[PDB]
Amino acid sequence: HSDGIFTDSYSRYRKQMAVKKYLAAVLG
Amino acid sequence: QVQLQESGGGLVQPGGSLRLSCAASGFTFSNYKMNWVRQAPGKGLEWVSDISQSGASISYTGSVKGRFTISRDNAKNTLYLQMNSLKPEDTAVYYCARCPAPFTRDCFDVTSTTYAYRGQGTQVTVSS
Amino acid sequence: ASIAQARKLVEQLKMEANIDRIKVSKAAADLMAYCEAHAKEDPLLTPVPASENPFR
Amino acid sequence: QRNEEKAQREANKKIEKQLQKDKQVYRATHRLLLLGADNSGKSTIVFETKFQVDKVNFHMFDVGGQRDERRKWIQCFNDVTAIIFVVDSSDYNRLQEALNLFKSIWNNRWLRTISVILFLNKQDLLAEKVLAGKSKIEDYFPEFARYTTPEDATPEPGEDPRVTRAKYFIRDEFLRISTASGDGRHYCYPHFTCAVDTENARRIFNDCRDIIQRMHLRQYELL
Amino acid sequence: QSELDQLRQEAEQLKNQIRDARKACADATLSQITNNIDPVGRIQMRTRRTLRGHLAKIYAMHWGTDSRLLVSASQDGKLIIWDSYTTNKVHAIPLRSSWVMTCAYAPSGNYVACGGLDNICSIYNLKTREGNVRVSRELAGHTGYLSCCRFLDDNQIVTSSGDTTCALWDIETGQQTTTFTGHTGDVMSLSLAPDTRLFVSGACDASAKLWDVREGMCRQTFTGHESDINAICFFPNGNAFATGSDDATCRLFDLRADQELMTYSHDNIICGITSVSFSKSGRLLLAGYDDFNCNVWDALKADRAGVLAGHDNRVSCLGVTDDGMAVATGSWDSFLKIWN
Amino acid sequence: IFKKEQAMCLEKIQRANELMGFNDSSPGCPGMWDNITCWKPAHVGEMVLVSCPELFRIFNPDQVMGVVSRNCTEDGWSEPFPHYFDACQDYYYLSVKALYTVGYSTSLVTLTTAMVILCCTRNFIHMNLFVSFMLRAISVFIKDWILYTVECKAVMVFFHYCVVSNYFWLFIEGLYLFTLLVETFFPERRYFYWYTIIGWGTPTVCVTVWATLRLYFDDTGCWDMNDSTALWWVIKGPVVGSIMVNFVLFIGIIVILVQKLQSSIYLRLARSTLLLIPLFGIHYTVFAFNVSKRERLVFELGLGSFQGFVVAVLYCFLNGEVQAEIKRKWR
Repeated sequence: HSDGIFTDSYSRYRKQMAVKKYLAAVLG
Repeated sequence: QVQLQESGGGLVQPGGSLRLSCAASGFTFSNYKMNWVRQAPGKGLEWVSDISQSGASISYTGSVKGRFTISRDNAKNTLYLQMNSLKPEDTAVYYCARCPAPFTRDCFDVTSTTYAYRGQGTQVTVSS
Repeated sequence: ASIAQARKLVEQLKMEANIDRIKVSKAAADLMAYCEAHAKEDPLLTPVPASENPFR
Repeated sequence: QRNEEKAQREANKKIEKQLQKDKQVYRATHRLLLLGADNSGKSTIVFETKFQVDKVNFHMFDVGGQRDERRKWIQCFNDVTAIIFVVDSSDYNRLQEALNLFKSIWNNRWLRTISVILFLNKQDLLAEKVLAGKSKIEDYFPEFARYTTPEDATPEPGEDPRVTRAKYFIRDEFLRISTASGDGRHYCYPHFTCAVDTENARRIFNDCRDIIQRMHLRQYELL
Repeated sequence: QSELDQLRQEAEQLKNQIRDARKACADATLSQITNNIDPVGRIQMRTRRTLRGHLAKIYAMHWGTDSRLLVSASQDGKLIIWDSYTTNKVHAIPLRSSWVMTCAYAPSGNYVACGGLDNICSIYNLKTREGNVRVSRELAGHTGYLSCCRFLDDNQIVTSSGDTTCALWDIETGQQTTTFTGHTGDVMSLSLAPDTRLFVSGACDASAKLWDVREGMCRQTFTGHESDINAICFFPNGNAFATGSDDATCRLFDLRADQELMTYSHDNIICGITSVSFSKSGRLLLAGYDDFNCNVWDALKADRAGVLAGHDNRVSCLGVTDDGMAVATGSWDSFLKIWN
Repeated sequence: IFKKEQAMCLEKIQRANELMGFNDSSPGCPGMWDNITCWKPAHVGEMVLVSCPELFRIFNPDQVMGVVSRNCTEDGWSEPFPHYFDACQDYYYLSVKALYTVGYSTSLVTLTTAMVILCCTRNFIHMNLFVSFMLRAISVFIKDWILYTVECKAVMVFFHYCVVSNYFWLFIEGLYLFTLLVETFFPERRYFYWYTIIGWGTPTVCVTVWATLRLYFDDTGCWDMNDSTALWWVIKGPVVGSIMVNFVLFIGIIVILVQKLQSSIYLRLARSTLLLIPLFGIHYTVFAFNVSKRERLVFELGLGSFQGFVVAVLYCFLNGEVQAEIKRKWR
């Protein structure tokens, strides 16, 4: 499976980016 | 309209030379095979020699290898068979036989009880 | 042996010598007359629309 | 009436069921036209004779009784999966007719794709005729001088080297007719046999297997 | 033996004077008549229905009397009669001899025929046994393969063979009623006349022979080809004969003028002809070739009326209906096609 | 994502203050949800304690932990513990996404063209394979447009159906060539009625057991974080099985082919192998093992996303009857 590994890694990364930006906007 | 006539024959001493000439009219001569087929008395029909449409592939078969040689003339509608060093066993009738269809690499004419495209032929014999 | 085929061939070719053999223009006029008499009804020469053609 | 059309559609479905059974029956059996010279051990090589090897039934369709002509009814045999040939390897007076015939089977127009098998029959009669040494091959074939044994020839223990040289010359003559215009589509598998053994139907089964495997591989262009 | 040679030379000088006499009755050609005739030019046909279902190749087909039913002759054994209007099978008759070569259809629609390689022309009854169609009458007696069979009446059947015989048969006794010998090669196809009084026969001899139906001797012998005669069919009145050869030379012979009227050859064609059967008009000839496509040619004007392509392999037989409403071709890929 | 956990613990806070607010006393500072966590109400001088919520799993995963306290004061909520931050490359992903979006698009274009021109029985399996390639490319575009809700999970189920069907369909083409070369007799086209049932009827079983066993047992997000291997291998076990069994069938076919070819040679053997790779799907066998994830994703989405174009060049536009059929519309 090759599209499944890409969609898993990309959606995990994009959630990590949004959570890091949210903990940057709240905690400075 | 397809007609085939033949010329040569006779009695020739063993060691002689002879020239068998086959003249055919009624068709286009240049675009298919030709065979020379002899008839020995007491036996069936046996095939002697083959030439293609141009003279490219020629093959002599049996015990007539080398001692005989055939060629053909497209523009004169003629087959030539030059024979050297005859034998008592070549006492035969000689028919010039034709491929049944144009532009073929195949030919079934020789071992026919009857056929439609070969003339009545000449007779060659030897002295003893 | 050859007598039977010889009498057969001279018979089948004297009948060709005793049938009135008319010109090639006469035969082509016959084919053209049959053409103009049968050009109207044939479905092959005159093409046909889908209503009166049972093969659609 | 539309109801007679409905009965016609029911008879049509029954007929299509009939054709489905006979499609499975016809694709099951492999036709094999067997032709050859007469008095060459033709019948004992196993009209229609049906023989089964490994749950596959071959319908070997010998032809006989027709007059001595081909090229009107030999075009009717182009859907077979092989063409068994049988020739006499002893009687040298008919090898040249057989060579011209199998040259004509190789290069006919509608039998190009059909790949002949070869059964050289009456084998030990050739061994006896070349042990007695009465007639030489050079009396008929002037080309036997410039030939030796091939290296892949498997000699029979207790048989002369003249036996192996004569027999493999005849095999190489037929194969030399084969490779001139064979284009990788159709091959000529040779085989020496006598009139005694009954192992031949196994060999026809193995080589009809090889012909169908090569036919499937030429469709995928792999080979 | 010398008087037999004088007999042969007598034959030669007489046919010399005859073949010079036959030229004397023909001073003009057919090319001098196509000068004031409106040509068709282009005409093409769209395939309507493709009767499919055969398991191996199609060797011959015969059209019906009502131009609705046709009969098709597979080479795996099956002999299947189709209804060409509704594109549906009517009967499927298994056979004894698998290798059929030509079938035919009754003038009353009652019986069909199967010419074989197993030397027995079988005749099957249809409308009197709607269930369990079995073999009615075998017609054993030939030695070679049977190559073309038709129905003269519903009691008389004209079968050509391979042993040059070409005999006329009666069904009720199973005996050779009238023999038409004279050939010396494989006789390939026949074509009945409208009046059922003449019929024309083409052989391996490169010659056509026109025979009566009653006396049993060769009335006419045409020649002029350089190979086999591979099919013939002829005009609806009985005075012009279209002949298809293996030299790709379609020929149109005459009975009244007695000489070969029209030859047709081309340069783009080296494939031999398998079947020629032509329309109700004197315009269209239809030929089938070995280049896998049908060629519709115009009779008096030797120009291409059209090409009917669409087959996978060699076309093996052709058929025009009685009413001209369709043209069917049957090729070696088990697919009949109907064209109008 | 923050307001819902805010709502949950504020419901806990109002429950806490209305239970403590029944008595005559009260907490000096009420309960409060801070901007990532919450605290229970208590008197002054107390120390209220809580661990951190699940956001630390993508911040630092090895403390499974951090616990944070806070104090109270009559003025207000006092200063806490070392807080939750203290206590507990995108060019590459956009490169891969651009590479396979041009790849599947050129795949879908040449496959609908080659399936127009192609429309035997081998051609039935090949036309069914081209249907599977077009379904795979369509489903990848729908997933990328939607993900980047009950429609979200349903599109992800349709996505895993199209991909698992494509890997099985490469395997069934491999089994069709290997059954044809070993059981060379017996043409049973009853097999063909079984072929679609093990090609279009097994991935429905795989993604239905996947969808049902994902609806219970941790439905999270849009089902794209796989997050647990026992729910992930229900659609990876069949695909790894299909790749490895197809590799054995490729070895069996190359043994039969070199045996027939012995009877240059090596150039014809290598040219025979090199066009059996895109049809059988052998290039997925290089990677069957998380590690080397960048190189695996580049090789199987950058140069495997042209497999539809390579197959539609090698097996419709260049080989066999189609050129004759092209001449049937040319001359």
